[PDB]
Amino acid sequence: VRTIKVFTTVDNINLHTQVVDMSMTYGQQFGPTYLDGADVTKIKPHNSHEGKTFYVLPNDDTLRVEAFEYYHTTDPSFLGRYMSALNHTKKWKYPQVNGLTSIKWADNNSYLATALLTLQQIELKFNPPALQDAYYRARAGEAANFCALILAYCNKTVGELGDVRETMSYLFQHANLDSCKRVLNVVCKTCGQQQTTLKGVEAVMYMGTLSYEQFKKGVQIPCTCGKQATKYLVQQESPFVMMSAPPAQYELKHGTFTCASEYTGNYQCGHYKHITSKETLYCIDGALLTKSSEYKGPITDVFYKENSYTTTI
Ligand SMILES: Cc1ccc(/C=N\O)cc1C(=O)N[C@H](C)c1cccc2ccccc12
Ligand SMILES: [Cl-]
Ligand SMILES: [Cl-]
Ligand SMILES: [Cl-]
Ligand SMILES: [Zn+2]
Ligand SMILES: [Zn+2]
Ligand SMILES: [Zn+2]
Ligand SMILES: [Zn+2]
Repeated sequence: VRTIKVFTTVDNINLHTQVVDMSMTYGQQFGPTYLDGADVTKIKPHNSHEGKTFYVLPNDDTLRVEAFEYYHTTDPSFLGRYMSALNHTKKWKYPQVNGLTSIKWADNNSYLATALLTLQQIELKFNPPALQDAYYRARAGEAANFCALILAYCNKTVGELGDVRETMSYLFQHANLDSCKRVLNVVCKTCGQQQTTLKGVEAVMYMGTLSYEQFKKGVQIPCTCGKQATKYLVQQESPFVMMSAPPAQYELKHGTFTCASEYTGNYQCGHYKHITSKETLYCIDGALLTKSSEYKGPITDVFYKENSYTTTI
């Protein structure tokens, strides 16, 4: 028998000594086995594998519990989807642009670069240790793992056309936004006045307008009575808000927002860029950087800082 030694893991924290037969495939002995993203199930051990760390699909209770504790999912496809993504994201370039980890354009990743840039500018704690650890590494310039995890958590494959607002919504659902509270008042001439409290993701995301100020003053929405009613923001408790609308020409003013998603072209197959408010306006286009004191262009998301807001109405 001819047998190198390896470590198996689901989380790359808890490592298990295995001694593998070199005649038999990884698949025969562990089930689905991966190396640095690369599916090696049907391959047999090369000598240069000695003492390396393979990811395996959980196949005992120990590994299922470890996988849930690390990823916060029992989805048996999760590991394979994560590894398939990582196989690409480890080949992407992550240049520092204006002090932020960006992504050089590849594999339709403009939406992922825009999300990654945004996440470095808002306050968020991820529930899954996998996401938290990778977010810290990405902020320090090593974003491959974080990008692979984002794809796996959003049910996206490399090359798939992604929406930044949907991606942020999925990420927010994996974050601690419990303290986040939104109180709305709705005013109809007929049904009258109704207040509702939103919590978590629904407290920090709105679709319909880019302007936080315009949200505070009120926006026109349909009432169930059939009339148009006024929805306005009573109370906001969150470290940020995300205001989205279908793309449209919008003016961004230095110092009045944190950052924004620019989107150019047709539904689904357009291109995102990222606008950030520093000492002036920076436009991050993957590896490309431009700056200007003023900006007008097609915006679909705007992010703003918050802590505690109460209306004067
Ligand atoms: C880029 C993208 C990827 C996937 C999806 C939805 N399903 O797969 C959608 C978009 C999208 O076009 N989002 C932009 C920001 C968008 C969002 C909302 C309305 C839009 C109307 C016209 C053009 C673009 C519009
Ligand atoms: Cl493990
Ligand atoms: Cl969970
Ligand atoms: Cl979670
Ligand atoms: Zn273990
Ligand atoms: Zn969780
Ligand atoms: Zn690729
Ligand atoms: Zn009504």
